[PDB]
Amino acid sequence: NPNYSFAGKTSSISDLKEVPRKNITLIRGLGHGEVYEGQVSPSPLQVAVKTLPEVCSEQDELDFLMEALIISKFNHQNIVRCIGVSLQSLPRFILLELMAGGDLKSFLRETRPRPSQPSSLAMLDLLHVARDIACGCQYLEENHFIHRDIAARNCLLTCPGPGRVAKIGDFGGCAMLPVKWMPPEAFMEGIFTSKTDTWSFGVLLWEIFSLGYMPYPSKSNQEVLEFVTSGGRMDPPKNCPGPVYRIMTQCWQHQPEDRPNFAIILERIEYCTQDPDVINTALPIEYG
Ligand SMILES: COc1cc(Nc2nccc(N3CCC[C@H](C(=O)NCc4ccc(C)cc4)C3)n2)cc(OC)c1OC
Repeated sequence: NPNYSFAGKTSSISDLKEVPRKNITLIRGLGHGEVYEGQVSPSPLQVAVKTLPEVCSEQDELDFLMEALIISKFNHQNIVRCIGVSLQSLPRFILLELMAGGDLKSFLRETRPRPSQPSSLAMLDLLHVARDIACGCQYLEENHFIHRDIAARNCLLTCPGPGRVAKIGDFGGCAMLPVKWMPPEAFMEGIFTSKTDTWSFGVLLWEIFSLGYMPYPSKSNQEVLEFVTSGGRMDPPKNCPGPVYRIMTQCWQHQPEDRPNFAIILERIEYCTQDPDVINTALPIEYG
């Protein structure tokens, strides 16, 4: 039993809300540690169920428990909820707010304006997603928590249709490191502040406004590392309003001190949202 500290409050395995296994029913797979759609029981609660493999390392067990502690203490509308856990039966479960819209990256790619559906997305949809995540990030920042992998793949959506809400819903010899989302100083002193998350948010913004493209498309991890360290920056996504691209380039200031905090990022997203020239910009139609 390790303890976890968040907002000056310490919690352990015993503070987690244990849900009796018999109350939990798995309905279908979602992805993969595998994830299921589930329900907890007239009016059951539908949830997502993250499982721990029964045959796993000791470190796997510890990582799984620590994750549950961390997520359970987050309390914000743009961060996916932990409903409870079921650790006293095998395989062990973590129960999460079901995000029926899936991940943001897949969504953007699938919902690109095409000849089949030319009005599938608008600029305002993108700015609302951007605002939603910025709001989750500001909460993390205010509570002195650094995420380290603010990326489209780690954002989830409440529902596929309109009225969708984006939320931070996943965490991230270094071939696994999210290099394309990391600021120059991450590789230097390896130290993290919330200005790390500011940088990654700029990359997320590029991901959002490019409609789900991989950052630095023709560049590998090491190429990106050297590019970014030498001052290299991405071009604007296709049809990207200038005001939106300026948010990205401010997030990507080499000096962390010169980067905006999330309060400032939100203000600038809001000014963009109020600009008719920005929100009336047509998104590019991908040829289908
Ligand atoms: C529509 O189908 C999907 C639903 C979902 N919905 C969903 N809803 C809740 C959770 C969830 N997953 C899958 C991705 C990872 C996620 C997870 O383990 N989150 C842990 C976590 C980490 C940090 C924070 C702040 C919260 C939760 C669990 N997935 C996701 C999908 O792709 C990943 C889907 O496409 C197959």
